[PDB]
Amino acid sequence: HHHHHHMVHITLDRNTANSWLIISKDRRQVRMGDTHQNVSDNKERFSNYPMVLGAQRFSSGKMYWEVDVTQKEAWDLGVCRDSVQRKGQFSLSPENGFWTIWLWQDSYEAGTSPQTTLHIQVPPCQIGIFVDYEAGVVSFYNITDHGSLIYTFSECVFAGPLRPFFNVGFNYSGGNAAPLKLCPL
Ligand SMILES: CCC(=O)N1CCC[C@@H](NS(C)(=O)=O)C1
Repeated sequence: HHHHHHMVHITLDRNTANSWLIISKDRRQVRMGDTHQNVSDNKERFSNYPMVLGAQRFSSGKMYWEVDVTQKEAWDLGVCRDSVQRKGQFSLSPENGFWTIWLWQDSYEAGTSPQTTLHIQVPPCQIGIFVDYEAGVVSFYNITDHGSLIYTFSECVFAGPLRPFFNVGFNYSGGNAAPLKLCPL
């Protein structure tokens, strides 16, 4: 792909984070803490899952960023509407305002309803995410495998401003403590 020139500098929004997340001082890394991280509750925080949004809102144009997923066993990445549900249980689907992929139990899947199996020969250590607002496209790239395409959502109905979306995943196994990191430009 030749999307790298639409690179945007993403930072995480502490106020949206699940109360167990630890966001680095530079707002570029997030990991799940061992306990509640001593913050007040608010209506923005994801309650049920270890999720957080980027601070940036996109309503036009082309945007690209990269995320490091090294040594994680589970995670979700992509974009979502600014108006997505924060409290209770929900599925990641375009009907609920999410355009995402994930790793779970040694398989990669796109967050369609129902979910779509992905075909990845080289497990990625860094993921590129491209959004074309006007075209209604969200695409995912395998930076470890020379930028190969992972998945394209097309005919997207965003229906609002978009925010970068992250889920560090649970850590019941002891094998998923590693952070998500926003990679430098
Ligand atoms: C997402 C935060 C939360 O509700 N919890 C409670 C359930 C298990 C906890 N910890 S764990 C096993 O290390 O993932 C995290």
